[PDB]
Amino acid sequence: AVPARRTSKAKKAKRRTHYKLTIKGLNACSNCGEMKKSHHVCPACGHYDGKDV
Amino acid sequence: NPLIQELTQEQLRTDIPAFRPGDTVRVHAKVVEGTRERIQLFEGVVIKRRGAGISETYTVRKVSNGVGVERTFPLHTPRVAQIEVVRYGKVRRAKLYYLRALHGKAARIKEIRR
Amino acid sequence: SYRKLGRTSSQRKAMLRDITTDLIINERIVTTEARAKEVRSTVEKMITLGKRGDLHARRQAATFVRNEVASVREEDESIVVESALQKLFNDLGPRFAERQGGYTRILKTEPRRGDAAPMVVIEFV
Amino acid sequence: MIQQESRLRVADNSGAREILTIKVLGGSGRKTANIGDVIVATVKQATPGGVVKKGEVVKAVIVRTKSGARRADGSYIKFDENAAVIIRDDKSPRGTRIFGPVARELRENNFMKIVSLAPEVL
Amino acid sequence: TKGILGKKVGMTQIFTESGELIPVTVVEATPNVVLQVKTVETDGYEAIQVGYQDKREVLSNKPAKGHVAKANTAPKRFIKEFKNVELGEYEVGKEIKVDVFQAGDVVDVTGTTKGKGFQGAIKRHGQSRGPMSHGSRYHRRPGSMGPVAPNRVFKNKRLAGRMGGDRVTIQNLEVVKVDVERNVILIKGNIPGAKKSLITIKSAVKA
RNA sequence: CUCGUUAAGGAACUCGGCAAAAUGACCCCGUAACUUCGGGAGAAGGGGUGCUGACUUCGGUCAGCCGCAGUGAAUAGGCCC
RNA sequence: GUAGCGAAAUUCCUUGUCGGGUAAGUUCCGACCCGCACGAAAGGCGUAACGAUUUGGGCACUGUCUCAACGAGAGACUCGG
RNA sequence: CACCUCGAUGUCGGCUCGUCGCAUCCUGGGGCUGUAGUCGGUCCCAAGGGUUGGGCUGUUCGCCCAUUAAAGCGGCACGCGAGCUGGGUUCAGAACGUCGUGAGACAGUUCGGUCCCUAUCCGUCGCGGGCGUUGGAAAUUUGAGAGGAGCUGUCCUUAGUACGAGAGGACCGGGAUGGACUUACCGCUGGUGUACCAGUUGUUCUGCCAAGGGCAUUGCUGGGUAGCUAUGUAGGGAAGGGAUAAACGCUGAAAGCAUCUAAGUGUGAAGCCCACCUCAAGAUGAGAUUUCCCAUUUCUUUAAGAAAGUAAGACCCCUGAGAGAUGAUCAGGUAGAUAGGUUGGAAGUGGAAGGCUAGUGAUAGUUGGAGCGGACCAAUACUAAUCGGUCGAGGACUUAACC
Ligand SMILES: [K+]
Ligand SMILES: [K+]
Ligand SMILES: [K+]
Ligand SMILES: [K+]
Ligand SMILES: [K+]
Ligand SMILES: [Mg+2]
Ligand SMILES: [Mg+2]
Ligand SMILES: [Mg+2]
Ligand SMILES: [Mg+2]
Ligand SMILES: [Mg+2]
Ligand SMILES: [Mg+2]
Ligand SMILES: [Mg+2]
Ligand SMILES: [Mg+2]
Ligand SMILES: [Mg+2]
Ligand SMILES: [Mg+2]
Ligand SMILES: [Mg+2]
Ligand SMILES: [Mg+2]
Ligand SMILES: [Mg+2]
Ligand SMILES: [Mg+2]
Ligand SMILES: [Mg+2]
Ligand SMILES: [Mg+2]
Ligand SMILES: [Mg+2]
Ligand SMILES: [Mg+2]
Ligand SMILES: [Mg+2]
Ligand SMILES: [Mg+2]
Ligand SMILES: [Mg+2]
Ligand SMILES: [Mg+2]
Ligand SMILES: [Mg+2]
Ligand SMILES: [Mg+2]
Ligand SMILES: [Mg+2]
Ligand SMILES: [Mg+2]
Ligand SMILES: [Mg+2]
Ligand SMILES: [Mg+2]
Ligand SMILES: [Zn+2]
Repeated sequence: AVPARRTSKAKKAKRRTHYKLTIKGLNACSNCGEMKKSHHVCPACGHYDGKDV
Repeated sequence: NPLIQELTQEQLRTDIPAFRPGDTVRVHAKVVEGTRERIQLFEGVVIKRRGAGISETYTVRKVSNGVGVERTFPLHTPRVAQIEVVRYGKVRRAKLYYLRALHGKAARIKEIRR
Repeated sequence: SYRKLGRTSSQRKAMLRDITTDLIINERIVTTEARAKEVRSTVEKMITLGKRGDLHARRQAATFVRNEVASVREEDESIVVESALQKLFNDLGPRFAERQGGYTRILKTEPRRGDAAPMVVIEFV
Repeated sequence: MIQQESRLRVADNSGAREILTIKVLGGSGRKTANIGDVIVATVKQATPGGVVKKGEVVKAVIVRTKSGARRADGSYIKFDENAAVIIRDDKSPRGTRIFGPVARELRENNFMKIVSLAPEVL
Repeated sequence: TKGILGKKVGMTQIFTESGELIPVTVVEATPNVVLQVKTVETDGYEAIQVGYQDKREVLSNKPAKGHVAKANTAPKRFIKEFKNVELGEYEVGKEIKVDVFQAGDVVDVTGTTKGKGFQGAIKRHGQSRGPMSHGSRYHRRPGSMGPVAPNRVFKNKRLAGRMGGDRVTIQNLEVVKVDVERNVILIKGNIPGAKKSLITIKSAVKA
């Protein structure tokens, strides 16, 4: 079907509320201190649970 | 399921022989009228056993008067007093559902003596 | 239940066989999440056969493995050509004779660029 | 699971040989029948020198079915054909001799003459 | 009245003083515990709060341990109230064994149904499929939404959505056997719920 | 949407058997009314088909074996009034 | 307006009447002929074979349907472009 | 009548979904009867639910068959084509009859003939996030209010009693069992079961035999686990109240009588409010109870002040299913059986490979209800749930017994 009416800037921006993305799981690596996703290998040092990989 | 087996162990039954599909068996099936209780012998070949423990059922096929009949019983009933195996037929199957389409000389099971 | 991986039955079977063979060869592999979570059980059920060692198990594993070439552990010229089957039954069963399971571990890694595919490293031991 | 336009064999000597269910009796929207359920039917094939003949509309009783019957004790009967017996307004039959076997479920529904005339009652 | 609450186990197939089968559902009723007693003069109504399944303390929390500590028991998982019962018979800390029931008595059974997910109107409400041949392009759909004149759709027009998760009673069932050694009830017939799901057993309201 | 199975029933669906299903190869037997005597006709309807040894005078044949099933899968008429 | 055909690809009245087929048949087949408004090279009557022709009946076959159920795959769905 | 619609108006019937009215088809109540009883006729009340399947026709209707307790009448754009069909509608072709000098037409008929749209808003069905509910949190809950369900036959008994000359044949009451409809569920019957098992054809591959892999609709065929499931299983609409409709009144006066009414009072329906089930405190009117954390630091200020670390607790993240479109819900995160694997089993398949014996060989038998074994069960920390982080209170004022 067809819109029949242009939406407003307001109604756009009110749809766009939950379109935002979140980034999560960041903690610090106990070895190098730089931040890594939890449960993920530190891409810099490669260590995970204190073991090189 | 462990609890299930523990509960149903007492109503399980032990007069049963270790019969199979393919083998001919007579069932001493007792029927109840409320005023009388009559045993009648239903003989037939076993097309299937299926189930586990107390959910085990088996079917028995017969050809009375040109009409193929097929009678399922639970294995562990008090209303089946005896299950007499009378031939040990040989088949390469467990479910003999091909017997429903056949009649007579083709529906014959090859006895083993064992 | 079990996963499907966007492939048909035959296609996923072939992909699992290829990945497991490659994994037995390389002792370490990069994959995605789901592929790894299935290849886990797969390779472990193959190494069970490796530990059992009988010819029955040998054939149950040849049913699955692709007959790739794991390594030319040569001594003189070209003699010792070794297949993945031979590797499974003469390097890895003897390796995990003592473990009661747990022949792999999974390590989550950087997501892939072109897809945001979550990537994973499987490794023996 | 016997329905309208469902064809049946005849299990008596009334004269009919094949039957077609017009309707099932009992209630308003009963779309299904089994043993002990009365039927209204035609006669699509009759014995030549028979009382009941081609085209006749007549009541009937289902006596054996593939989709068979069930007992309280889990014992189930099934058959390799769907057959019926022609009756009058009374539960008595038109013919005199029933063929093949018959289910026990009819004794509760008071088709006792058919149960008696049948050779084997399972 | 009375009642307990317990855990669904599964289905069985049982013979009852005769060859007559009875299909059966198994309810494991590890002895429920009274936790609180509510009255009109403090709470607005007569009732009794009950717990069934022990948690691990790491899974529980402080304000729940504090609520259990009066009865002097362990952190319970499922907690429910029973209404329209005698309060002089029941006390805090009382354990409600399965002996409370008698095999044969009539009973009512509440449970939360198996989640079927986002389902269509046909499976969710028994609506009929359209024809599948004769040029039909209308197969699995719910039909018209209503007339034209309202310029709107009336409510309780039945459509696709989540099937399952609802709370459902089954009335006029019957208790087949009790095992207090095992803390088990056998109930004639099917009852709502997945396995390892909570059930509330109560004496019948109708009876 | 494109496919695959289905209890019992079996066109009760429907404008209407639409669509799908079923038949489908080869060998042999057998084949109506009607007919412009050419046809109808691959009418219809049936049966057989795998493997292993003997046997032919090289295709028939006999015996045995296995399977629910032998053009074992794919490809091949639904028919009649 | 002859032969011949006739409720017809033609008949309104008309679901004509009768018979057959069906449990039930405004359709169909066969006869009747009050041919509203057949008719002889705008050809009439008949006709084997032929027809992705139109129509009706039957057997087999089946998810067409009773009354839906399950599975597979593409899309839909979440993420990235 | 031509007021709206010709810069679109889609035309009948059927299908899916229904909703409403009552001038009620059945069930329910009652009065009158030319109501003996059974059947009934008629009228008043009553719209809670139900109100069939087929043959013919494109058909609505209608006829017929056969049932039904009953086979209601109408409206909702003769309900519903951005939901379906497109049989019927003279779109274009062709033909019969008839008309026309004719091109063509129907006062008629016949065969065939493209039904476009990714849903913006409201609306509806479901699921979330945020905030609020005046300190923060975890649970259980009253329930305003809403919805759902509401049906009914047959048989037995009372009793061959009452009725009636007979024939035939009961109210009231108590039981039995069904129909359709519906809630749930899979232990039974069966279905499906595309990472289970076995058989089997062709070709090709693992060098060859043997054993196996691939492709051929999952190659085909025979079974079948979990899960999903109906045709299968269990249950349901039970009794009962309160007030009433129509009707029946009791007492009773206006009107010395009479009278159901005017006051007073009572029987009284499948209907109404309850009772049965479900949702429900966003019920901003935001409720109630139990339990837990506590009343810290600085700065600004008499500020219901600001930030800045925390308690109770929750979340992120991860393993997952009893859940599930994604969110969510639920179970768990080494204070461990959450999943995988391993070991045991179970179902299911049905007698593995390698051997050996027999046999001309096909093949059979034995080792051995073997071997295989997805999701089912129980154990087992071997692997993975590491490390960790984020958010989140310190509680205003007035008046009431000291409140
Ligand atoms: K409006
Ligand atoms: K005529
Ligand atoms: K004419
Ligand atoms: K217009
Ligand atoms: K519309
Ligand atoms: Mg394939
Ligand atoms: Mg389609
Ligand atoms: Mg079928
Ligand atoms: Mg029809
Ligand atoms: Mg076709
Ligand atoms: Mg073939
Ligand atoms: Mg005619
Ligand atoms: Mg002339
Ligand atoms: Mg002419
Ligand atoms: Mg001329
Ligand atoms: Mg001509
Ligand atoms: Mg416009
Ligand atoms: Mg009225
Ligand atoms: Mg119809
Ligand atoms: Mg017909
Ligand atoms: Mg309309
Ligand atoms: Mg048309
Ligand atoms: Mg034209
Ligand atoms: Mg002219
Ligand atoms: Mg055409
Ligand atoms: Mg749409
Ligand atoms: Mg259901
Ligand atoms: Mg089941
Ligand atoms: Mg099961
Ligand atoms: Mg070979
Ligand atoms: Mg290839
Ligand atoms: Mg190829
Ligand atoms: Mg009253
Ligand atoms: Zn690091």
